[PDB]
Amino acid sequence: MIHELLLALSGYPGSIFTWNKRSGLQVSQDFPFLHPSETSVLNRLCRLGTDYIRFTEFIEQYTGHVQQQQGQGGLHGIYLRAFCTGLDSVLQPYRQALLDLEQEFLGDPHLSISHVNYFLDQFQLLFPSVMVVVEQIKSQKIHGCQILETVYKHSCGGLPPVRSALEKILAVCHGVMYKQLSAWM
Amino acid sequence: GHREEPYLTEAGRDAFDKFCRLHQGELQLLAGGVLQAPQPVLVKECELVKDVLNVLIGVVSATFSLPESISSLLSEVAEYGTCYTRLSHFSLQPKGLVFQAFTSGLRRYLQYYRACVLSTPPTLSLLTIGFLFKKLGRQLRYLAELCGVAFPTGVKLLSYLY
Amino acid sequence: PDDRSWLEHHVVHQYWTARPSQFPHSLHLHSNLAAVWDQHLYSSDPLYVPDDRVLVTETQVIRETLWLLSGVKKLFIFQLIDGKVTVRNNIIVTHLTHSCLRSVLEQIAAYGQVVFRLQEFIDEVMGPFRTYQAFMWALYKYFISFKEELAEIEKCIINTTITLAIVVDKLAPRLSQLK
Amino acid sequence: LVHRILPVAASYSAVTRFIEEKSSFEYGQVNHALAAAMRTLVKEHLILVSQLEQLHRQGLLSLQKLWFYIQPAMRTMDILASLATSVDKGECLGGSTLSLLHDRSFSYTGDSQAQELCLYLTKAASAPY
Repeated sequence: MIHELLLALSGYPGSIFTWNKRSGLQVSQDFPFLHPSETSVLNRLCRLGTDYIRFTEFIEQYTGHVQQQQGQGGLHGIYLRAFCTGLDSVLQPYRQALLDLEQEFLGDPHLSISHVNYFLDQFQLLFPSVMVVVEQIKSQKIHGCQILETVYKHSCGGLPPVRSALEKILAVCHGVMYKQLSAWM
Repeated sequence: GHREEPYLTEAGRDAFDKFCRLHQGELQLLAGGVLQAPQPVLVKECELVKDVLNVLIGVVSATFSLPESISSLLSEVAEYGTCYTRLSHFSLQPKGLVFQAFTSGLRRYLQYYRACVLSTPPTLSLLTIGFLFKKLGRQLRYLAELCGVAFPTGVKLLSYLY
Repeated sequence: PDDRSWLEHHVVHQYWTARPSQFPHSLHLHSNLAAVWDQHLYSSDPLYVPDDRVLVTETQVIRETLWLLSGVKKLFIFQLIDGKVTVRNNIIVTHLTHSCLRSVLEQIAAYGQVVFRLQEFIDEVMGPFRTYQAFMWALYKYFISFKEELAEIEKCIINTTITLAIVVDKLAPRLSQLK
Repeated sequence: LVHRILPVAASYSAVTRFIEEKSSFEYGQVNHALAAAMRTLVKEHLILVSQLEQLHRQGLLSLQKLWFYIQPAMRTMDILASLATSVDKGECLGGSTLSLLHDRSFSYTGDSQAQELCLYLTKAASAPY
């Protein structure tokens, strides 16, 4: 149970947390070791890991897969790769959280599920909000400068952590526009 | 007292091994017995990390020549170094003269990537190497998609690279 | 043997599994009030006909309650039967004869529905008003520290004796803030 | 790691054999000064290898550090060894192998690691000419 969940959440699918695309991660739900008491905690934790697999999968698919070549901003193109590049850097504290978790399990192997749910409560709201913001960009084949507006309007929200988080990626995409503008003017 | 008898959620270095052994045997039955992965862990943690540290040098190790879900974890952290191998294999030359110059210019980055290993990890956890060498292995990997491992030479390379 | 011995020794399994159990103890009125009262009642010829029960002890119920109050829903005990969380009837502890017990767990379940609804309100934001968004943020800010208190008491079931009168008076300044 | 540090021994035996065998008068006046300016680089490699031993005695030396230290001295000895093999094998002597060193300055010049060694070796070998 201990290293297995950290294995699953990192972006490599677990054998207990079976990777599907329509149910994400799902606990196996057939052991006589699990119960409605602990299941709900496992599902709540599994939300963040499913989103993390999708994040790393999208970032990997669109960063360093061509010589930047024709290319459209819904598939290829400098803006979308810049989005992936910023998306990896905002996800750095989640990696730090998993690394910290294994060290605590090394210090004492008797920690409960309440500890990991308790530490990971702060990510618990942050991942679902940004998930749909990237989902609308992916589905509609938003091309060109409209990508900046699409993430920009949902960084005009009423949630502070989502505001800081989306604002970082938007700074990254401004950077590539500014690097091209710094010659042409 | 006797105790309130710690749950499977609490105890996690002996019951963890028990559960690992049990789900491994269950999967082996559900296939038939043609899967066969013993040992919930083994060799150790540090040994496998040093093995992978030697994979990033681009040469032989103890598990490659260059739960049971360790292989899924191991593939992306070995494939970082199998990408280092394909740039040193693109390099011997100090005909075409500018191709020798370009090939020697690659080595000034390869030595950085070879220096980052065995200075930043003096053996850390394996997940740490997986996270650290994504922001480092990607920059090397773009150049392996670029290089042939034929390759242009002369004016063709001087104009393709521009 | 191999895994079953580790189960039988180190882990409980007697309320979660629909597997009945009996526990041997010294008994002697201070902790055998339930069986003594049962024998009194049976000698009066009710006419027996008891309820189905699976025999859970006291300290398991503590961890289930702390889980309910932290904000995680749908557990084995305090499962909804009308939409409101209500305690299971397979419970007899070897003293209190489950008449004090059903009343105290009933009040605690009445507490659990109120935080169940609020965590449901936060749940329906995971799947433009801007004031609801700023409302669940403060609700969340209560919930993280509150859940920490609950989980700390859960640790002290792992490492001294804990009972009902300890958790009620410890959660007094939170049941004030819940109203 | 032992296998990638080992070429410098093969490219040290060649250089020390060229200095003893080519110091007589059947190979001529230019080959004397050529081996004489090779002789200082043999002494230089020995000066490096002694400091590394003095470090090794306190348990402080590792094979990785050995590789990093000998990477500057590998290139120099490699150029010397390949040239010495070619000059002995074809029996080149006099000014026909003072043309060869002028050519070897050009031969690898793309990173110009080998030009600066060979220009030095040419000037030293052409001093008695």
